[PDB]
Amino acid sequence: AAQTNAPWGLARISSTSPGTSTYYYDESAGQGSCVYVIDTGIEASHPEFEGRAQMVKTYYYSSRDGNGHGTHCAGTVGSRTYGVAKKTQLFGVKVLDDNGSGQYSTIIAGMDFVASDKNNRNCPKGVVASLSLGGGYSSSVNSAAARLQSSGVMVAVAAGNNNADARNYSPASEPSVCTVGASDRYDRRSSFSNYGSVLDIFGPGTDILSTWIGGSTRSISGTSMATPHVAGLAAYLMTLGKTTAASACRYIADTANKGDLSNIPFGTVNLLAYNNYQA
Ligand SMILES: [Ca+2]
Repeated sequence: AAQTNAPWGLARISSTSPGTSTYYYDESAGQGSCVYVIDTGIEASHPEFEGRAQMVKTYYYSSRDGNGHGTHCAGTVGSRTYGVAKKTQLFGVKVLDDNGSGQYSTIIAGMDFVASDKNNRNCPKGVVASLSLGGGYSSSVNSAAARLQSSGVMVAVAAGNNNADARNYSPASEPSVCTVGASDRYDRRSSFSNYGSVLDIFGPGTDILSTWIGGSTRSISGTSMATPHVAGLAAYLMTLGKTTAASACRYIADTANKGDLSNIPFGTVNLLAYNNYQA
């Protein structure tokens, strides 16, 4: 399948070269997979989700996304226009309040929730969790992310936006999950992206168009935006049978575009997520 005049990041993930504008993907499009977006919520009524999104848990007085961040991330995973995996099922877990903040204890509870809740959902092709959040190092937060991965969920986490080594942030620093840095449309490391040995992969993260609350769209930047590209890619590849939740991060790294990014510090991987789709 071909989607013309796609957002640059979608086009990038299906190309060996920067500077193209068509997204190419197998029409299976993540059907039969599920992606949990653990964030500020999802505006499930947005036309772009087509009835494929639902809120399953909140820790606050409402499950609505009063911020926009979670809706944007969900859109990059699985919206019809802006998403990588256009037929996946999206499940929202609201661990962050409408200011984008949350206690680590609530975030941990939300991860353990997903590890159980997947047993209540029909996801025959596999389960992914996208965590566009983080803070300072916490062994408890890292352990929760490790448990979620161990349970059979592909966990993708943002590296963070401090232009620093991600070893000092959680859950970015957990080795067993897939830690995602950000690039721009010219194949440069995004200026804010964290780096370091714990990064596994880069994805598009500067000036990413996606869904927003109030039935709208907007372009924003962050490792938060790169993460859902990788989560959606994992769902897509799992649907195709090419990998499994346990191995998907490794498979994505193995099949990535190698050596194409600039201003990657010595010792950080130079790997850009790529779907390897040949029309
Ligand atoms: Ca890792």
